[PDB]
Amino acid sequence: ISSLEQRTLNPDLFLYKELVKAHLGERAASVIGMLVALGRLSVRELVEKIDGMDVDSVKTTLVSLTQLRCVKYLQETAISGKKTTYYYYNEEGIHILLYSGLIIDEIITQMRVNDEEEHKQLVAEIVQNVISLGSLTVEDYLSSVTSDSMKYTISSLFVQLCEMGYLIQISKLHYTPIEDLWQFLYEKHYKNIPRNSPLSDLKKRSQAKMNAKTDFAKIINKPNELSQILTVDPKTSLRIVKPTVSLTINLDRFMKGRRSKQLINLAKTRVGSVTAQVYKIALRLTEQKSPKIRDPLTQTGLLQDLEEAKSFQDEAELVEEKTPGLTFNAIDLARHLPAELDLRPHSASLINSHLKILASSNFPFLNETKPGVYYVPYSKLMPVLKSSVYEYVIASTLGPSAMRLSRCIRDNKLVSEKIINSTALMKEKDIRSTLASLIRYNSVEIQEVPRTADRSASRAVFLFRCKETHSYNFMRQNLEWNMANLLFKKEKLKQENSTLLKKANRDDVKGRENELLLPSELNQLKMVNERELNVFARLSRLLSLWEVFQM
Amino acid sequence: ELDIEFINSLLTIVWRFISENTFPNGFKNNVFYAPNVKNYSTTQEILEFITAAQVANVELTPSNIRSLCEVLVYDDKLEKVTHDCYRVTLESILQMNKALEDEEEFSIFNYFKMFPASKHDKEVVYF
Repeated sequence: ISSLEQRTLNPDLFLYKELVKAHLGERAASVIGMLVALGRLSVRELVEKIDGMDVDSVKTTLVSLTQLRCVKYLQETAISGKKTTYYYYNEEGIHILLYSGLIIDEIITQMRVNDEEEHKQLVAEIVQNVISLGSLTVEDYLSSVTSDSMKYTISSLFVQLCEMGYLIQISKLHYTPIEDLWQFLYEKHYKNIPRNSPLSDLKKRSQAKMNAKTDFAKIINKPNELSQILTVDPKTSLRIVKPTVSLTINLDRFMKGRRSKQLINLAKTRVGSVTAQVYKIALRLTEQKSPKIRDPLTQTGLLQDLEEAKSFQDEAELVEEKTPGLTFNAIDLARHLPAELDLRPHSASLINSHLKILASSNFPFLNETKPGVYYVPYSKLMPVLKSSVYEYVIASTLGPSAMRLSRCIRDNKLVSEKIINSTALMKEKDIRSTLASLIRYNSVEIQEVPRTADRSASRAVFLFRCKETHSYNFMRQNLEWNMANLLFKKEKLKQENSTLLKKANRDDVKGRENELLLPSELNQLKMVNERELNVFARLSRLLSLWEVFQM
Repeated sequence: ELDIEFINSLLTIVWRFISENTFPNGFKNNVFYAPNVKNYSTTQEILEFITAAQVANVELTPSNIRSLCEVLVYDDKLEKVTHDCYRVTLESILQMNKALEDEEEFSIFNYFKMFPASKHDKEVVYF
């Protein structure tokens, strides 16, 4: 009765096999199950691993998974000359299946600042089939609509929404792995050397590297460059979309807007209540030009040495305060500050009054270079954002006393139990219990001393570290397993009530005032689709906690 | 002194008094000011106040009340400020128990329970 078979699954294999078995069929899950469980795979390798589908029925799925961006392939060859495609998986093609209810209700809430209209029903409908078809142009969607009063309306909001982000065209860089896109680009700048060049080999290595570093950042921003918007007034409507491009959705602008949703939630518990609203519009303006939640240059390798991580932290702190969009003052907020703020009329001097208070808090919300020019730090706040929410998931679940030790161990950072009860104020068996229920998770390690020759625990005192990444990666996937378990029990419940749901779709297409049935099962259907909507409620609640540690 | 459990009560009125310097607490049911008011009070003011509202203990001494409030920067009921001083955080004011927000994690106190259904998730279950 207790799900113990699922306690032994790889929680990303158990997740990714469930985000496609519910949405796609049970054949797409079998393919992408092997791609997670075996890495890179050919087609002639998948037909030897699956054993239950032949060489063409897997090719039915491969041309459909790439439609939904769930496969990030590569078409490369050996030295003999046979071009063998090694299909991979990608997570962001699966996360759009995971965030799929949040993406629609984000673009609804972001498109309430441009038109007071039913676009919250209408722009939700256009984004509903940019995801369910993955890649599409505009005119095939314009082919299905007939009324030009609405056809011009949807074509207007296409270029309006794509103006401020959320949609870019598809490319091969969307379907090629970043670490293999990097090394081929790294080898463009290696064989371009003069033959028998007198440069030393470490400098020969660095000549290939920093030439490719700005070259790698160039290729990523090529879809971020707005060349798709270039269809300028052929008869009217000074900017519209390009028809011949296949227009997809990006996630790096959504997650960036999703990160900004987290930071206003941190601010509501530390720095006032009305001034956090001022903080909300502040980050909402300087939003699209913000750096990503995760540099794709990190996952290309490049951390074999110590200095390139320092080189990454050079440009990471560079962009948060030396970007022409990301430098703002208290003057610019009132241009987009709406009405009904009621900060007791609004004026930029009182804005700078409540912009000063977002500097003096211990959390680096808004530091400043110039006294009017404020900016939000990202390399300094995001490694303390996740440290704050991790302390309260421990506090909510393991009691509030477990929060006390998890910070007392954090600053003292090699503390022992003789020093705990000096710097804590509980009874010692209560200390030795709530610490014991906290080593079971990776929130603390234990640092032993070998007082004797061997590392004996008889006469030895133990010390207590608090590692960041071991405590986080465990909490990252304790949620990710719980996120996947919850969809497993969703799908198992819908599949055992299949003869109800088949009757609920066929006999009563319209006649649901009586169901053309008995009232002894519509109440039973009521407690199915309530739990079927309550499970996605707990999904979105959990997904906000999970996405913190993704950054 | 080998953990009398009376000390759980004395630091609360320490916490209540250091909260009184931030703002008049009748607004929590919400006026705040610029960084020109002194919302904070240094530890060399409460140590006289704890002797002013005296307890029948034996020491009433300084140089450890500065560490007796360090458990309240560990319990996150007050934060440190100006390298030697302390002031009460905003989140600890919310212990007094409107469209409720869409699952803030930081309101751990008001999230309710459920009579036993099957679709719940617990932290331990991945054990």
